[PDB]
Amino acid sequence: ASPDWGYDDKNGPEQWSKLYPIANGNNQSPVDIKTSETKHDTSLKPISVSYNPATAKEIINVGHSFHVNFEDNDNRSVLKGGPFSDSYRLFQFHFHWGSTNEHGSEHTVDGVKYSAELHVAHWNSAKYSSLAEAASKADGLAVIGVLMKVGEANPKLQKVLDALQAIKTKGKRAPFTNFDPSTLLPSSLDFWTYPGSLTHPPLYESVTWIICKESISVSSEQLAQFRSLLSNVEGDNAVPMQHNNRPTQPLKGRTVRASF
Ligand SMILES: CC(=O)/N=c1\sc(S(N)(=O)=O)nn1C
Ligand SMILES: [Zn+2]
Repeated sequence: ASPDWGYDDKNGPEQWSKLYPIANGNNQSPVDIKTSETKHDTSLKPISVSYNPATAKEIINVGHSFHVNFEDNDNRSVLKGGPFSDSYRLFQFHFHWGSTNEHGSEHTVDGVKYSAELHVAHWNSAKYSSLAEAASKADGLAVIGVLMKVGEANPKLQKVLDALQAIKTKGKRAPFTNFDPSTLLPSSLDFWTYPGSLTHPPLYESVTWIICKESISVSSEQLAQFRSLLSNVEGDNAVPMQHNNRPTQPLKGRTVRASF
């Protein structure tokens, strides 16, 4: 239980349950969003993101992916509105991609898989005292997912792509400062929401998902750069981060609410 899970045949998503029984839970993520079955909730408020760029701290290779971490000792960068009554503190953003540029997202819409997906995660600092605590509670986290569709290159990604040079292998880290992740969100913030979980181990069912209706672009060459990062530690044989997406999971009676 100290660790070893992956995205390969051997320790991949279809095997995770032998180690983490919650993989077969009732609130697993991601899911397929059937637009004809969502329900308009008039109580939903517009989402309000207020991030401080000086809160950007570092970028690190974690082997299965890379994370962009933020200082979360204060409420300098918060997520408000939507379905929530309390403020959520920003802590990180990361991406998910596939082995092909066409299909790599986690969530799907009407049975359609996007190229990639951006996740902006927050934790309930109004209720818990640390991310470690919140991480396992039902109302513990809030993640904004933004679907990515291959086409024209997205210049808003450049600073992230540039930083990838310094964290080529697992365990490498570098300072990553003065950046506001809201610059990556689509122009409209109409969304879908549903209760779910972390999409990789530990798979806790502690996330309130916010999926933006509108997608963002990325070219195939930008994606190729994600796919060029290595999962091995410095000095060993090269093993590229080919994919890190989980298949969609049974909805099991949950409701996907729409803000429109
Ligand atoms: C604590 C935490 O943020 N964990 C993560 S965030 C995450 S995700 N992909 O955003 O659902 N998956 N996991 C394992
Ligand atoms: Zn994620």
